[PDB]
Amino acid sequence: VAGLAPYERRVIELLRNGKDKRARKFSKKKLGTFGRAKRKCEELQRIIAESRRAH
Amino acid sequence: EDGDQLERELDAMYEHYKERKAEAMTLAHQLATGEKTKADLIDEGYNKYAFKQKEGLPDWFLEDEAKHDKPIKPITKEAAQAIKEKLRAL
Amino acid sequence: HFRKHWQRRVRCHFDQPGKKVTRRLARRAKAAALAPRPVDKLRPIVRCPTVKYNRRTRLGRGFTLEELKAAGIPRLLAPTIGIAVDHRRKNLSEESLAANVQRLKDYKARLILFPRK
Amino acid sequence: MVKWPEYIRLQRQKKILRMRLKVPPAIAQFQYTLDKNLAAQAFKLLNKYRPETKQEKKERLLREATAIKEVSKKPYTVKYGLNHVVGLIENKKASLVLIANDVDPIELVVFLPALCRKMGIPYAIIKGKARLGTLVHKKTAAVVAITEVRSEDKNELAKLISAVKEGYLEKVEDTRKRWGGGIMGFKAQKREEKR
Amino acid sequence: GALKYLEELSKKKQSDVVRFLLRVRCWEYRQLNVIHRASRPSRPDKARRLGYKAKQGYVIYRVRVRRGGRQLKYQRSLRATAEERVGRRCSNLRVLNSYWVNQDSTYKYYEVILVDPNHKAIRRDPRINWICNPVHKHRECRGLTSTGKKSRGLNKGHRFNKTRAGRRKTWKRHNTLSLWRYR
Amino acid sequence: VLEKTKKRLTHFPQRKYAVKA
Amino acid sequence: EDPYPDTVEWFTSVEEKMPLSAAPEPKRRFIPSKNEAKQIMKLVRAIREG
Amino acid sequence: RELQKRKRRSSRPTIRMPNRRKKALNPAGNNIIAKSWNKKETLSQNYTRFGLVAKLGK
Amino acid sequence: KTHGLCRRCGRRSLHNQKKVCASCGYPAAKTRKYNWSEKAKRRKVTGTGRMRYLSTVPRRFKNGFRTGVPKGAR
RNA sequence: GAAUCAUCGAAUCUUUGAACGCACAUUGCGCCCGCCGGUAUUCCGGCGGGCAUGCCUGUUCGAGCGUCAUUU
RNA sequence: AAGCUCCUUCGACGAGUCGAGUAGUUUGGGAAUGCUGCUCAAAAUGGGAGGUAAAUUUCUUCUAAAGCUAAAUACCGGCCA
RNA sequence: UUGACCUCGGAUCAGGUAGGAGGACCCGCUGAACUUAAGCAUAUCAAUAAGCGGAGGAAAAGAAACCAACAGGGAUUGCCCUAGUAACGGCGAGUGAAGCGGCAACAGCUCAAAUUUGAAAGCUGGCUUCGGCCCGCGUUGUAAUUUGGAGAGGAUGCUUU
Ligand SMILES: [Zn+2]
Repeated sequence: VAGLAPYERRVIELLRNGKDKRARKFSKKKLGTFGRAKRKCEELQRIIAESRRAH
Repeated sequence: EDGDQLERELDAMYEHYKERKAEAMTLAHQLATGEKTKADLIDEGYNKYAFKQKEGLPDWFLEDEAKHDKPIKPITKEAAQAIKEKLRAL
Repeated sequence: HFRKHWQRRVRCHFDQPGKKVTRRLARRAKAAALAPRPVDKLRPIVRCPTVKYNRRTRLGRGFTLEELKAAGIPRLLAPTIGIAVDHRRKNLSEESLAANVQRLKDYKARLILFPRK
Repeated sequence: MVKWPEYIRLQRQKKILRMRLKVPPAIAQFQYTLDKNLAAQAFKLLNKYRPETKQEKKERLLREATAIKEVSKKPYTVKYGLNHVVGLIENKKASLVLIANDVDPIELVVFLPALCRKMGIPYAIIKGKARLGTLVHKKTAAVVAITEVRSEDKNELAKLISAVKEGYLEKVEDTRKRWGGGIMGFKAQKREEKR
Repeated sequence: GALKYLEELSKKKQSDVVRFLLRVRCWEYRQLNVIHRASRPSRPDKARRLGYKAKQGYVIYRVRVRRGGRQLKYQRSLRATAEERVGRRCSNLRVLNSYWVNQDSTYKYYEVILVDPNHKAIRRDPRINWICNPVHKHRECRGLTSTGKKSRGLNKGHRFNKTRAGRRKTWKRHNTLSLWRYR
Repeated sequence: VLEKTKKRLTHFPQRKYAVKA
Repeated sequence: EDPYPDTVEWFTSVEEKMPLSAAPEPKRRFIPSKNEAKQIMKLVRAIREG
Repeated sequence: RELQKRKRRSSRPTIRMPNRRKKALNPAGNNIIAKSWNKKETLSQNYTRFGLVAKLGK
Repeated sequence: KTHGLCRRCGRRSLHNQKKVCASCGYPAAKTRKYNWSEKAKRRKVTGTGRMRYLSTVPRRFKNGFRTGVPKGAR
């Protein structure tokens, strides 16, 4: 219902384009921790997969 | 209905009230010197005020948001010298 | 170590007998209030944590839930008969559990309970 | 020229802002309200099931007390209250959901149409927390739920459910995933052209 | 459940809808005064978890405070400053609590929950007669609210050795020269 | 006093006892 | 980049068939109301006392 | 100090206070302990005579 | 004359031009009191006046703030 | 039932002062309610009750194309 | 109304807050000792603090961002002794 | 035309509240310099003195996001000891705790997170013949139950008012 933050949407665009390394680096820069970056990439990835299934 | 008349009155009153009453150069220096690249520039441009509606909104509210949407970025004495030399006229 | 104003921050102990007699009167007043009851609640036998004092044992804060259940004293009724209950402590050893159960059983055997009103 | 009061000016400015700003989909579907006929029929059924007021409730309590001095079934009534209705929807006990369009903390409702959609219970958004509070005997209510009604109106309950879930649900379902606004007037167009 | 959903919104407060709502409400707060009265909170879930009650005697006040440096930093938080300004405004009420509601590039916005000690519903309710008691006069001024405890370091552990029992009291206790009768 | 505490003090009151020597 | 995109209902596209909570329904939802029972009893007390 | 000296100079009576204590130092009532309690003796001695245990602690 | 009579403290310390007393600060609600002048504190501290009511409070406290009359009193 | 008595639960309590109708360096100047006396429905003088601020609850009044409707 | 026992049923736990970078202040304490200010900004087999070379972060112990609470403690001030 | 709902205001309307004082002890903000280092600048003095705000008879703190590596302890608080140890430092001057142990005292709890939903069962005010009648608050949530070394719901059979 709420949507995505600007950085979350940026990482979504990066993951859709396939720049996984760039998305991980951007998430780390925005969050400050490798574990948080990995986790956020994980939720965003399942969101992308769920959107693909829904479409 | 469309609100055009009421917007006209509000803008006229705002104009009557108005009648009655370094950061850029720092970023340019950081881009010129081998410190920040294009990707870093867009990464820093994704700010909290990104996607700010600016065309369909009333002038007074846009002026208020422009007054109160300024983020404080670090500045440098080199940038201050550059802006002083740029502003220095004939 | 007299760099500061120990003159303004020196506090003496001339009231030692006064505090002693005041504490005695306070415990006497507690006894007068709880006239037939003991002044202090029963406390369990616990062990000193550090390695330097392992072989020595002391008094704890309150009895464990498992110890109370084994001794047959309800949790809600133990504080009313004067048994300290500590929910944080855990037994972690049959030796300590049995020791506290024996202590609680001795308390039961030495306790007389009056029938409400 | 003439000077308007501060709060009046602010309030008109707020309506101008709401009609100018680009609206996220939740507040947009909040803007999209249903039609007069559906509102009237729902209000008819809801009035036939309006909750008992305090006077007649105390009267029936005194009735029962005097009967004790000198046999019923479950009361069916409209359920009201944000938390009660959202729990009812989560437990799928609700047959129809009605949502006020003007809840001034709007976050209280943003998730409610979506949860209704996923749960399956038909939902609609009506004009007036005042009408909700008059359906109940209060001043205002945020959400109104119909769970179960008596035998005589099974038919009209089902007919109203089908009518809403087709004629408002599909109509505002084709277009509810977009952003609203874009109501710029003539002066707005000229100002944007000059800018 | 609605309060849980609101808590999730406040968690993802940077999302689109919440950003829009905070934008509009920030404009409204700038248009209103520095200090003003709310009968109903902007974030009811946060108010409820902080202790706001739908009772006669509970009020919310929304306050904007200037943000930034005082390179000497003002050790009192903006939350504490807002609570103190609320205290001088309505000295009659008691500051139950406070919570951040919005922020801008010049002002930060807080909503404070206040309780009336002279209303007999508050006197009767045995969960609030504690703040009815006279010991809680100007808790914001004595630093007894949540921001006060956070700034005073009232926490347990070796990380808080110097402040767990009061900074000045600990200093005095460590710097008293105690002399007994039998030395 | 609160209803919960009232019920607790009603059903589990402070008992009057003695410990034998 | 499209600034303001249409929302995709990835999660709500799937209708959930079953209620969330497995907590058993209490007896009070199938037995009459003891709250009104106690109120009626109090009213009877008041009527007897006049 | 000036306050004490003003009480010195004024022809106002000194308000002597009685030795009132919050807690009674001796038990009272028509119970066995109250009837058999000895005021002059201390707590330990009174509990010795009663036959009960005063302190459960070490 | 630089100073005049002050309403509050009654001494000739009211500066004429500034209309502010140098001893108590009449315009300010708070009475001036500085910790570096203990002599001033003891000069204008409680106990230097008459104690209209603070001298009557302690007897009432001793009697327990009792309200009423002794029984059988005319 | 004395006392420059003791106790003290009941009263009186001038002007100021956090100081509160305005002024304050004048025993001055105001407005609402009531009374009194002196030619008195009109004039005069005096007296009693009153009139600070911010806030909370309640009562009342008002404003707002903010907003809902209302042909059964 | 209340305490329990059992279970082919459930068990919600605090967000511009943690955290990262940074300036100031403070401490015996850059695992930043604690705090404040600015930018970014969380998680749900989660989080915090510790133990440990023992072979991979194994193991230990607690749940932060809501609140109340007498007693042991200080006392050049008040009423007295 | 009318009547709501929301918001914003007025009333010499009704009921209350805040000033100031005191400040020995207490809780915060803010915050020096002299001196020492035989000169002096970091440091020290000092997280003190002055200044500002806020209570009580005590205040504050307080029931672990604790201590610990234990054969475990178990809210907070004060004394002795730890100890001039650890640790830090123009490694000069110097600064300087804490766990544990012996004691004094010892008391545990309220919430937000749930649907009473077979019945807002809750509360403010004024009107009283003082017994019960209204008005209003409130569903954007007041009663009862519940707070994670827990609990709820059923069954179950004991025991308490
Ligand atoms: Zn003066």
